[PDB]
Amino acid sequence: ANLWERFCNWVTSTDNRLYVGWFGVIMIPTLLAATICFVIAFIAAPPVDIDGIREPVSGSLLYGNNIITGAVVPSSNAIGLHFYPIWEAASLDEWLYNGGPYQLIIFHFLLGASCYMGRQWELSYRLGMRPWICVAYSAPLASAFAVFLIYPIGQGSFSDGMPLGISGTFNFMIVFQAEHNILMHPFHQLGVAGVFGGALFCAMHGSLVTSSLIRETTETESANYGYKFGQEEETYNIVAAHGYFGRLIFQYASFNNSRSLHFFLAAWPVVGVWFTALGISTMAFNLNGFNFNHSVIDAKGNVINTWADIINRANLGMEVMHERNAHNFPLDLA
Amino acid sequence: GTTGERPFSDIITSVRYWVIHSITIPALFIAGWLFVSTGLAYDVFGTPRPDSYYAQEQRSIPLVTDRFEAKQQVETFLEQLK
Amino acid sequence: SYPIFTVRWVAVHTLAVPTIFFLGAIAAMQFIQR
Amino acid sequence: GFAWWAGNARLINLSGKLLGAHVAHAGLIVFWAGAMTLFELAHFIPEKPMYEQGLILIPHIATLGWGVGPGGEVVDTFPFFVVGVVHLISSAVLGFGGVYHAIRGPETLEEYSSFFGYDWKDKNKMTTILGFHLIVLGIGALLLVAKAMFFGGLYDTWAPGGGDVRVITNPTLDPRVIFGYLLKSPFGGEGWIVSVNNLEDVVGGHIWIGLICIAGGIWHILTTPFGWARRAFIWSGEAYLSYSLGALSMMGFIATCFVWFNNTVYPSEFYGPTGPEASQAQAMTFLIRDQKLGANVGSAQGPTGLGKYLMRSPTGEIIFGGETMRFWDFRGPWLEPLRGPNGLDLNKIKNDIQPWQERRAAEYMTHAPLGSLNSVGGVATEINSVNFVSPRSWLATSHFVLAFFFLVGHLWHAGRARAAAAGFEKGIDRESEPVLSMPSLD
Amino acid sequence: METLKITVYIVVTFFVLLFVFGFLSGDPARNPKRKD
Amino acid sequence: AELTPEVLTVPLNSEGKTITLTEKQYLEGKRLFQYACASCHVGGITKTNPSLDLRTETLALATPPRDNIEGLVDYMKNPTTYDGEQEIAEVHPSLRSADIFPKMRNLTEKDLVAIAGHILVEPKILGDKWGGGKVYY
Amino acid sequence: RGWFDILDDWLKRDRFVFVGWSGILLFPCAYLALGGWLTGTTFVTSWYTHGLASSYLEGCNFLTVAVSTPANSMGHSLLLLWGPEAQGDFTRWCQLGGLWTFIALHGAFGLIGFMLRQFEIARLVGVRPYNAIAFSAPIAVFVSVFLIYPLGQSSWFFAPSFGVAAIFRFLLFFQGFHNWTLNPFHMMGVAGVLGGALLCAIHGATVENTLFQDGEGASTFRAFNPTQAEETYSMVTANRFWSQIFGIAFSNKRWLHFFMLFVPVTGLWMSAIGVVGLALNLRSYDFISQEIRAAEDPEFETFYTKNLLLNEGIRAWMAPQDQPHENFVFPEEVLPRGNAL
Ligand code: CLA
Ligand code: CLA
Ligand code: CLA
Ligand code: CLA
Ligand SMILES: C=Cc1c(C)c2cc3nc(c4c5[nH]c(cc6nc(cc1[nH]2)C(C)=C6CC)c(C)c5C(=O)[C@@H]4C(=O)OC)[C@@H](CCC(=O)OC/C=C(\C)CCC[C@H](C)CCC[C@H](C)CCCC(C)C)[C@@H]3C
Ligand SMILES: CC1=C(/C=C/C(C)=C/C=C/C(C)=C/C=C/C=C(C)/C=C/C=C(C)/C=C/C2=C(C)CCCC2(C)C)C(C)(C)CCC1
Ligand SMILES: CC1=C(/C=C/C(C)=C/C=C/C(C)=C/C=C/C=C(C)/C=C/C=C(C)/C=C/C2=C(C)CCCC2(C)C)C(C)(C)CCC1
Ligand code: OEY
Ligand SMILES: [Cl-]
Ligand SMILES: [Cl-]
Ligand SMILES: [Fe+2]
Repeated sequence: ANLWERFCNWVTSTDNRLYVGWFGVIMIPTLLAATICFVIAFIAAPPVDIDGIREPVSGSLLYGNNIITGAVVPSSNAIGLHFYPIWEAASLDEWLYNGGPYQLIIFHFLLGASCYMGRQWELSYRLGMRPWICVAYSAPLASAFAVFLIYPIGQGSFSDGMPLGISGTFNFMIVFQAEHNILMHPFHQLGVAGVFGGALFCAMHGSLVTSSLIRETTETESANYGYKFGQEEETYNIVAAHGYFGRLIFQYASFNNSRSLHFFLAAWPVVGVWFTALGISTMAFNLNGFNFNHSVIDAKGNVINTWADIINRANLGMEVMHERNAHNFPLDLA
Repeated sequence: GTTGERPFSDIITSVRYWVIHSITIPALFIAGWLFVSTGLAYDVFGTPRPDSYYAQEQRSIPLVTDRFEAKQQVETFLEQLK
Repeated sequence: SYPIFTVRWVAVHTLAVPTIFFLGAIAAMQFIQR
Repeated sequence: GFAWWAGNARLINLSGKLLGAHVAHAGLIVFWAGAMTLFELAHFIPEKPMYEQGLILIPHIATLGWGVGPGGEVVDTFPFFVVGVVHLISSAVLGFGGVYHAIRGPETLEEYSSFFGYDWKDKNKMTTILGFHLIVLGIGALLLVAKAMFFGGLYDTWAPGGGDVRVITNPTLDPRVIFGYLLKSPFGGEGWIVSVNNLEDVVGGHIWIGLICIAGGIWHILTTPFGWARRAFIWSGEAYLSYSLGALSMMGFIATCFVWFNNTVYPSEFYGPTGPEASQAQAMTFLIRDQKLGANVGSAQGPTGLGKYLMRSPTGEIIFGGETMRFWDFRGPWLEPLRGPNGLDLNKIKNDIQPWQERRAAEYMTHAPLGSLNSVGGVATEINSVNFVSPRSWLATSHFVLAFFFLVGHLWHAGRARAAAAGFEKGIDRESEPVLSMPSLD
Repeated sequence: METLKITVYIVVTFFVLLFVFGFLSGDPARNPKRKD
Repeated sequence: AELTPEVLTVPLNSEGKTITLTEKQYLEGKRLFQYACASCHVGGITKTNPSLDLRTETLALATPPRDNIEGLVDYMKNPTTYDGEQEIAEVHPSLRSADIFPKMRNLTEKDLVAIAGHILVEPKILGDKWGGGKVYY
Repeated sequence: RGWFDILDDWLKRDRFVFVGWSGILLFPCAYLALGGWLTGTTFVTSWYTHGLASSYLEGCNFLTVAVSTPANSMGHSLLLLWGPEAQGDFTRWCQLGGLWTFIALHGAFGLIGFMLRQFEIARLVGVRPYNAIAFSAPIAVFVSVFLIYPLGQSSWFFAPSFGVAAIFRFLLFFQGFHNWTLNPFHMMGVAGVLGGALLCAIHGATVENTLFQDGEGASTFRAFNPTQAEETYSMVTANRFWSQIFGIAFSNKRWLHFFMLFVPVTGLWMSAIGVVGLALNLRSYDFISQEIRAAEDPEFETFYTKNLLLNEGIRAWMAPQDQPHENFVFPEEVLPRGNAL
């Protein structure tokens, strides 16, 4: 009942509409800082010399962008991996030109989202729950760390981190393909299997449970009113659902254990997205997708093109055009 | 929860199963091998051998460029090798 | 007292028999030289 | 109550079987270190740089000063053989003790002997085991000092004359230098402990850590946890594993950045150039080539208006131009002769570049750490021909992956330890659901 | 800028300190079942 | 198409005499070129001075002419600038400089002929792709 | 009880692999589409349609083999084995690209068969037919990408080829030529797919971490009985969790699982529509306001303009080898290139 124990008791209270927690104490300010800076920059930041060549890129709405083309632009290549807080700039004018706001946003964000993950652990403990939802969220969290931190570190500049904008995202992923052939990388291929398969199993699960709802309503009511929040009885018939899906394929390709079914739902996209985050994270150190360029040749030695050579042609058009003013020498090594 | 067929676990741990299938499995493998090692696969499907993508002094693809004369075009390219 | 030949039997060999053949064909291929 | 797929969890409270699990697994590590080294030696061709050969263990031994002489040239491969054989041999002994303790020895130890037996909840016994292992680690760190000072030294890429095996006679003991590294920023031009650029600091830091670990080892033998620690922690075997999992994850991330940026304790001679190094070497290569043709590299304005060859960093230093501007924090023995107080010195550039510097830059530009998964060297658009992936990429990527999964493992086991300790890791008691005893939020 | 640098230093130290001491204030015991 | 003796026939010297490599020699030369040369000359270009390629027409205009076995074998022992005005053994792999370029240490006289032959044959198979760079990948 | 009913009886017997009347359509078409893919990827070239190797027999690996599309000169021919192009010759049929139409057309009737199977089994077993409904999204994607798209273009040549890297090429073709990332119908499909994967993971995790303790073992899987009436996890505790973590939470388990049907299914339906537009080169390629400003003001630059330079790169560098029938000859001097590279 001393001042400190009372603060502790409110921080960790399960009666707060939004749970705060000790992780929340770091999460709330870092997320407010990132959010406010992002919004203000997206609307009004002046143009930013992303690639260090005094060729500024306009990112914000007031400087001629729409929602699709707008971005908060990565910080200057002249800065590389150096720390560029506001108080290191001679003026905000300078900080704005060199892309200062990007660093402020991505650092406060990566911190607050890390604490978001731990906040998910923390409230699970306060509620008497099992603990591993945060493990599920480490797959998206790791993917954001990969594109905003790991890839910058390996290539040596935050100017090659992912821009905070729709079209800037597409620019980042085109340049990535040109330089790493992410499409021919198996960890990206496993990401596609994770997100395609997770979309599949979402639709499967949702259609199978919806298919086996027990009749509780009339045809004038939404069927959803046949379930009441916190009723003890299940609302669908899993054995009917199993009896349908097992005949659609065969018996043993259908789950009859709801626990292993939902574990499977959790694990497939989580693991696929760990791998694709690990793909970005290892292409950061330039271990790139398979290279089958000119791998097939004929008895004389002529090259026989495959589809990989055709991929290579497109990759080359992407390479030679990107950052078209920023290279003075013939190899783009970072 | 069975429909009356014999269980797989019972079939593949069975002596009779493996007496039949220690013959059939390697025989089909050997068939498949011969299909390629003899050359038949090339002639059946029309797939160029490593020496017959191009004529000796030729670096032009023999692309089909006609819909109803395509069959004959391919034949003409093939004879530009003999 | 099981049957040997079933609809199941057929679906299995419809897949398994061409598989082994194709695997043999593709094994042979690793020894082709230009 | 564990399934076959969580079967090693059945060992938590069998101290004798769990001991065999650990010792057998240490056998596997030593085995790998031995077999791998002998594999690398059988394949080693000394005329080729190590980094064209796919070698990761031979470079670790060379870096300790065995088998090499000036400039990194391999002089004697026998120390490589010895290191491999002895590791290989010793895995048999670890293997023998581990399988004996896992299959045949006492399932539990605490009845056989109160010294080797332990309960995870015994905070005194646990800190004593920790204390022993700290003393051991301290000895290990001092063996590196022994080697550097009293048994032949270490390879020094910064030595005069192209690098050489040098004896460390004056290790840095000044704590403002040693601990000043720990307080350096991890961002660019600082680089935290990854920026260590000389062997005196490397050796003196290990003096410190050896003493600190022995000191702390003795401390934890002699004490038990204070009550503030008793209240902050979960005291269980899975909780202890989870603490170590976070530690190894942290360490794997640090090692990733170490092998990617550091060219002192990972000599480029052995490991290939760093990304930054190779990119700097390209700009050097074409500065040399163009100046020989008559270009005044200092006054050449490039397309953007920035210098084509040379420009300024944001704090004024003269640095290489083009996209490598980002890598100007790079420092390397082939480049430093050209640096003056304001950065690259135009008079040294015009007058004092040597053929060995031309060679080295050309070599490192053409061995930049880029390559495909199937080991085609270069940018992703390059044709097949060069079979090459930098040891730095192999070491960086692998250890990023392992560090990531061990932080996942940390979170897994920390959350389960917490929940098992409070008694709800198998789920919610239907008859005592906490949320049903709380007021609703609205 | 120095005023600002100082402010931010103070603000971060404050919230980090709250974090560390919060978790040292018997956090294992703050759960609905077994408290210790 | 195949690796016929006509494509394996290359100029031996400037007198016009010719030598007909074997397939064994051509493949040996290709492997040796990869071992010792490709890190800079992949595909017949030159990564550290792209103005000079291994195209036949370029070698023809070098002083000492290098579009023949002899000129190439001499180049591998005592490389010169393109006009022959200066020896560059110190910045270019060669037998003269195998102390500083150790991959040249274990190359025999016959290995030199095989490397030389591969370089002269390859543009006959690949045309413009050889020495052409990425436009032609 | 005549012959039709006796056959109905037999088609609908409970066996390891249910057949049904839909089986008559499904089983030959699925088997032929799958076998045509495996046959062509093991044995058949693309040398005469595309100038490419595309089979294991030729040296390709799993990533680069394909069943490639017919030559552009075939137009939209059905390429029937007995048609006027192959004229019964199997070998020429393969070399002209006949296996592409073979696989696409049998695949299409295969999907119809599969969806009729879903209807058939649902009617027999007594469940509502929402799995059939959800499968409409895969069908829409297939017919819009593999049939409508090439039917509004010049030929089958420009449909996706059935291979891993061939599909990678198709993705890149769409960026350079259609600027397909900019298309709002794709963007909605992206949100439907990534939206589904999130739903999949978040729902699985939630169930697994709100389980009731229904046995004593550390393996919580054993404590479920498929005939138990009781829910196996606490919707109430799950609801509290997410309300306090995220602000909002599901409270209706029927809505929750309907939403999981709805999200990915709508995403795919939306992407299909955009691809129908691209059948006609009806692209979301440009923003006009951006182009007017940029033409006038050489200092105006956005991520939008930067990406069109990349597109232009892709087009000129890939077109001659990707469209061999056009005989594009681009001298070195006309290729767009930034500095040095
Ligand atoms: C020092 C490291 C360490 C140690 C000692 C343990 C110990 C333990 N873990 Mg933890 N774990 C770790 C790291 C560690 N873990 C990491 C890094 C992760 C993240 C991936 C996890 C994730 C994890 C989960 C999810 C679970 C455990 C569980 C357990 C317990 C049972 C494990 C078991 O029987 O596995 C038996 C071993 C297997 C089933 C083999 C796994 C095979 C792996 C996945 C494939 C690796 C292949 C490799 C990449 C190479 C591919 C090439 C190919 C030729 C094979 C045990 C106490 C269980 C638990 O909570 O118990 C309380 C449990 O459910 N662990
Ligand atoms: C480094 C890997 C590792 C290690 C060291 C262990 C170690 C152990 N496991 Mg785990 N486990 C592992 C991986 C590992 N496991 C994986 C990957 C899985 C997934 C399948 C499991 C699943 C699992 C289960 C389900 C169980 C264990 C159990 C055990 C313990 C008793 C096993 C026993 O009675 O063996 C009996 C086995 C034999 C007698 C067969 C022969 C074994 C020998 C040692 C083969 C190797 C010989 C080697 C070549 C010898 C060289 C000799 C030389 C040294 C002289 C033992 C300490 C058991 C346990 O916890 O007991 C309470 C248990 O139930 N494990
Ligand atoms: C850390 C690993 C470890 C641990 C904790 C133990 C612990 C134990 N072992 Mg096992 N053991 C180990 C490794 C380990 N052993 C190995 C590697 C082997 C294979 C050689 C064996 C083989 C073994 C057998 C055959 C038996 C035991 C037994 C015992 C028990 C009594 C030991 C005793 O009184 O010796 C006290 C101390 C000594 C006898 C002197 C040891 C002096 C050592 C060898 C010198 C120090 C080594 C050095 C620090 C590191 C290696 C150097 C290298 C780096 C070059 C005890 C529970 C006994 C048991 O359980 O019976 C029921 C038993 O019969 N152990
Ligand atoms: C493997 C190494 C290891 C391990 C596991 C432990 C474990 C433990 N020690 Mg020991 N210790 C060690 C080595 C180790 N020690 C060594 C080498 C020394 C000698 C210097 C000591 C000296 C020591 C003392 C003096 C005390 C302990 C105590 C304890 C207990 C509480 C620890 C705690 O709360 O830390 C958690 C850490 C904090 C609460 C402080 C946070 C501040 C750190 C530095 C923040 C840095 C974070 C940052 C991201 C890291 C980057 C680097 C940074 C320096 C810039 C615990 C059992 C306590 C105890 O109960 O003694 C019996 C105690 O009072 N230890
Ligand atoms: C690449 C992604 C992808 C694949 C591979 C895939 C695959 C599948 N989805 C199915 C179902 C579903 N998919 C659904 C939603 C989704 N499906 C999605 C994405 C995919 N779905 C997405 C994103 C969603 C969310 C909306 C639902 C709701 C279902 C089901 O109910 C059903 C199922 O049972 O799930 C388990 C199965 C239908 C089986 C069948 O028709 O057998 C018969 C096979 C036939 C008729 C042959 C088709 C031949 C095709 C069209 C052409 C030939 C292709 C070659 C053989 C292969 C070429 C490969 C190269 C291109 C690389 C099958 C496992
Ligand atoms: C428990 C267990 C387990 C584990 C196990 C282990 C892990 C073991 C290990 C063990 C070990 C770890 C082993 C080792 C061994 C080794 C040895 C036995 C060696 C030998 C050597 C030699 C003989 C050598 C020789 C030589 C020389 C000397 C010289 C050079 C050459 C040569 C190489 C020849 C498992 C999982 C299975 C399962 C369950 C139970
Ligand atoms: C087309 C045609 C036809 C038909 C055909 C058919 C129907 C076929 C079939 C075929 C088939 C039916 C084939 C198969 C093949 C297969 C294969 C080739 C397989 C392979 C596989 C593998 C390789 C695997 C492996 C693996 C991995 C990799 C990992 C994991 C493990 C495993 C094992 C899974 C006809 C006559 C009408 C005529 C016209 C044309
Ligand atoms: O790829 Mn191409 O490489 Ca990684 O840097 Mn060099 O160029 Mn530039 O700045 Mn962003 O992008
Ligand atoms: Cl760009
Ligand atoms: Cl550059
Ligand atoms: Fe569900």
